[PDB]
Amino acid sequence: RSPGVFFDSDKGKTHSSGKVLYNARIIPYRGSWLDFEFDPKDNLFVRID
Amino acid sequence: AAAQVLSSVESEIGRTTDPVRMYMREMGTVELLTREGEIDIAKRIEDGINQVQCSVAEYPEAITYLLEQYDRVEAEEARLSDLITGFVDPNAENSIDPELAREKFAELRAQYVVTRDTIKAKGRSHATAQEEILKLSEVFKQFRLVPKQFDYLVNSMRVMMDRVRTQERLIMKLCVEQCKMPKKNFITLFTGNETSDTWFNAAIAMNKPWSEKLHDVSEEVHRALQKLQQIEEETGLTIEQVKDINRRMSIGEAKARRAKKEMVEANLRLVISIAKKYTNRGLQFLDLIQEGNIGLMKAVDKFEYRRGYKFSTYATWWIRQAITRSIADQARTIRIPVHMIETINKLNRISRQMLQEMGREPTPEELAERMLMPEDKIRKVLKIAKEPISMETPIGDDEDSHLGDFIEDTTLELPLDSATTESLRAATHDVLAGLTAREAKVLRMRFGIDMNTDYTLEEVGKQFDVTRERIRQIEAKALRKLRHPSRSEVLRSFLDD
Amino acid sequence: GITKASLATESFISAASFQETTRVLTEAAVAGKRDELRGLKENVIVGRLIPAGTGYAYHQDRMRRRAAG
Amino acid sequence: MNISDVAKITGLTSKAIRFYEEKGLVTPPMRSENGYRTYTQQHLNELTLLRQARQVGFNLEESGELVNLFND
Amino acid sequence: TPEEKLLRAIFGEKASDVKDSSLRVPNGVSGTVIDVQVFTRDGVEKDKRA
Amino acid sequence: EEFDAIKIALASPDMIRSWSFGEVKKPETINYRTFKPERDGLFCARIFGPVKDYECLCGKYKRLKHRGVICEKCGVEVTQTKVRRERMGHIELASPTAHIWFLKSLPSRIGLLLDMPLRDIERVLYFESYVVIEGGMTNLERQQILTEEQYLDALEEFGDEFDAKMGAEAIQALLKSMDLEQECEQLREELNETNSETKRKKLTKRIKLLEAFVQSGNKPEWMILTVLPVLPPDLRPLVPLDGGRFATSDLNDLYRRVINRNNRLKRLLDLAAPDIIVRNEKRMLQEA
Amino acid sequence: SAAVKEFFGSSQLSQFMDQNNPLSEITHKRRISALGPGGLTRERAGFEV
Amino acid sequence: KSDDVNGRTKMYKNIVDGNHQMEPGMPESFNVLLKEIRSLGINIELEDE
DNA sequence: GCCTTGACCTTCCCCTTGCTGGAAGGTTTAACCTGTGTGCAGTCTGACGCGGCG
Ligand SMILES: [Zn+2]
Repeated sequence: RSPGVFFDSDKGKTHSSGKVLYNARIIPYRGSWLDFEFDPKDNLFVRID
Repeated sequence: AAAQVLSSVESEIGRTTDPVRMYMREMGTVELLTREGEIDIAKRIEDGINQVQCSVAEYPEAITYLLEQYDRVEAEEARLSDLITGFVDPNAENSIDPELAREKFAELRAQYVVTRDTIKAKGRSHATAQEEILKLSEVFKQFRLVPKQFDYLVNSMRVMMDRVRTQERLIMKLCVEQCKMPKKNFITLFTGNETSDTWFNAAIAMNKPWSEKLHDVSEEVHRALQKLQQIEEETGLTIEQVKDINRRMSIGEAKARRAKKEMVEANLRLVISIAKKYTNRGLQFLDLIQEGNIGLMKAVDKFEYRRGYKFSTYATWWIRQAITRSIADQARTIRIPVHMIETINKLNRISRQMLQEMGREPTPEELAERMLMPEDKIRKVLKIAKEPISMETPIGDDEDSHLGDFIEDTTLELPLDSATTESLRAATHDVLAGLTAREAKVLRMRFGIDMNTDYTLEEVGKQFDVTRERIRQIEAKALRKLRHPSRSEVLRSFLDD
Repeated sequence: GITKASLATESFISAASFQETTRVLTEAAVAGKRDELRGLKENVIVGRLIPAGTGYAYHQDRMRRRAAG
Repeated sequence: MNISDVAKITGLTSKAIRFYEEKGLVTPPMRSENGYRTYTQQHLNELTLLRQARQVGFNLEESGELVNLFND
Repeated sequence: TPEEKLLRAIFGEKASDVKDSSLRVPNGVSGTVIDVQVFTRDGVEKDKRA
Repeated sequence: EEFDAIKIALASPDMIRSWSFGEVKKPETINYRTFKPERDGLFCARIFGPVKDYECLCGKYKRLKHRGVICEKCGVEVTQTKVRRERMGHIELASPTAHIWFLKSLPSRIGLLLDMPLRDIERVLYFESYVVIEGGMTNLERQQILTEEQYLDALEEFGDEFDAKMGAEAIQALLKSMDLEQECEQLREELNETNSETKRKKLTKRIKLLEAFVQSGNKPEWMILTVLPVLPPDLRPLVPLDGGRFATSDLNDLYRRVINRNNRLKRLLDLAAPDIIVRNEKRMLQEA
Repeated sequence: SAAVKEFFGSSQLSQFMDQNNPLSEITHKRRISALGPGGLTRERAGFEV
Repeated sequence: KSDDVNGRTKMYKNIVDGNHQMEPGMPESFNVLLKEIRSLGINIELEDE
């Protein structure tokens, strides 16, 4: 996988929701990661590594 | 307010289990203490152990006194070893001569001889004799305490109380559990006389319906009082002073106990600093750290403070020795003692330089002759040095195979060989039964066939009878009848055996 | 279910063979359990004859020996 | 005393000295609490005699007799 | 053991104080040699065939 | 040989002692030139058995004539070396420790028993919080947990007349306190009042567990360790190959470190040093 | 030198050349994988890749 | 043919003596398991008939 | 084939001089120096349990 920054989205793992869940990721050659994402309930969330 | 930090963080610790964080969080609580903590803590330890050496005066109980140990040290006509360097030794407020000692040990023996008979004078603590005792003490107070042997002298008082105290418990073990007994009454009159049976009826004056039934064990209750009594016989004093002496040296040593703690807590960050310099991946962190802590303990245990220097460095090199020793003793399945270790270390330091300069690994001869020792020892060191290899290592590139699969038990047995031996034995005693009974049996005991043991010329003979040389010739003719190319062929196969 | 029907068994050695051994040994240990070798699996481990096929004829005999002392 | 000092004074070594000692040919120096062979001047000059006697040629036994005379 | 002990009492001959570790062809394998090689330490004597 | 059935249970210290032959004292394995066992190490032939068929350490006894003889020079018994497999050893400890399975698996089986949470018990054993053995007064309650500062608050309230502690032996005496019987009858009748969902379920689970302890003969304090067994050597070997290098079952490491810490603790215990170092060493031991 | 030699000789990439036929050689040189570090694993994989 | 020792030896020497007979034992690995669990504080054992 | 009968070999162990060398194992130095981590690990994953939290 190349470095940089990628986007994607999952098909409602809360299949209860059955709704799209977007998220986004960075990738360096070296160091630490990040992950941005939506919850089902319309809020942004973040996690390192 | 560092315990308050523990309060909150523990209130929401994220289920931590690492003791590293725990220990560092704990030691970070108590902060450093510098440039006067050293001295004032040393002076508190001074106060404690010099309260002790004040307590060390006036032992009618421990009559075995440095006078007596001074008779000991010169008992075998001489000593200049360090037993005297712990003795009296006035510091300015070094093997001692006989002249100097006999001079120093004369006035304290003078106080000894004058101070005892005056204790009789109308009271054990009579003011005149008691100030004579005070002279004995205060004369001893400019002089210093004396070495580890004095622990015995303290223990020689502990063993008193170890008995005395215990005997009261022992008397209580016969007294207070079985029947009812008061305790607001018992202690007061137990303090009252303590010497004769006088408070007995004084306590029964309440008429105590339980007390009159003092039977069927009382020949042990009073014989347990009799153990206390024969101790009063042994010692010679009804103690109230030497108990106070026990209190004095108890607080005097406890002073030190409390004291050098905060010297321990003062200097732990020093320990982790040293250790994590030494944490080159030999063993592990925490055991090294704990070893640094015993390090620091014995560093403080014998610290001169009037050298003016900072505690840190003295302690530091003692710590270095502790850990660099223990890393050597441990960290291997194979104990390699120390001198081989340091040889290896030296050697590798050398070979680094050699491969700077030669652009190559070195040759054993070269760095050996530089290291001034012959090739054999080098070669053996190299044969010895490498570690074991972890049975469960995956010789398989993937998890298809471990190394523990591809070895064999090259020790145990082999079935064909068992059958070989069995058939051989059958053939052998089949051959035996063809020959005479006495001869074959004599050979069985000669060679241990069909029995546990083995016997020889004279044993087997004199079991049968005395003969020696014709016995030899008898087994010879046994071979002659046995060589016999009709019987070999059942055993000719076993010539390959 | 299948897997827990297998686990929740009157013995445990078959149970302690394919899934989550740890829990099984723990629960069995406290109670003072004991198996009596009625299945196949357990009789295979030890190496005895199975109570089946050619071997039913012998294990029935040992059962009446449990009856007959 | 310390032991190497005495042996470098007199030229011997602790090993040879301890051989002589086990032969019972000099005063036994006491030890210390640590275990150092407590030498003296008597031990020093007795050792010097026991050295120079075999140099002269008086053997182990005979040099020991010279020593026990040195005490006498 | 007493048995082979007795056998060597008959015949007498022994092993020496050295044993064999000789290399051999494995079972079932056969073929033809075309090469040999020797690698030997420095400083050690190179023997005749070396 | 032949038998009928199997039985399983915990092992009491007396029995594990019975099983063993001789205690272990230090982590030594072998000498770097005389590849042979030491005394009171991990391969001591005195405990485990000879190296070969009827051969002692030095070779004093051989050839079946000295059958049940022990080589007093070293103290090694003469038999086959087949008992490399069988003779397991043992160990005494300084302070006890907890069997990880009997707390840390899903359901703990012990905090369960006591109704106690998990993290409370962890916070005990990692020496972060005292806890009450017994409230000698009517003020305090059993299983009541204290921080050290509030422990001191109650201390200078009372001092003597309560029972609290921090560590594992606390739990030893704790569960040694309780009784199965009357608590069982309690929960039996207590079921009758409200047989609602969680009440019924938890009461069910506990009463069953308790009764299992009751009739099985087992005992709860046996669920922690003042003792250990030492597995025999050939199950954990230490063996060359042809090149001369010894292979080593990593398990050996797991054992050897343990011993040293234990006896290291007995150094500090022979000094009555500050309890801080004591605490972290206990932590290390439990973790090991 | 340690890291370099253990890489060139103990990784899961340093494979013995296959001298069956020249085709084996050159196609083994003209390989691509997606395993190893910074990479994949069969249990971490599915079908889309 | 795997584990029992007495049996393998005895039957080798039986069948070489023209006897097709069996004499089993009980394997080693079972006892190994027993020792391994007795390492853990377990009083496993065996009940007589 | 029973007794020796004397004389002969071989091997092992121990013992005498005057030390020497080497292994294995112990205890103290005063300029000083105070809070890891350190490269992981790339998040498989669906059911089923269970604990807090409503
Ligand atoms: Zn022996």
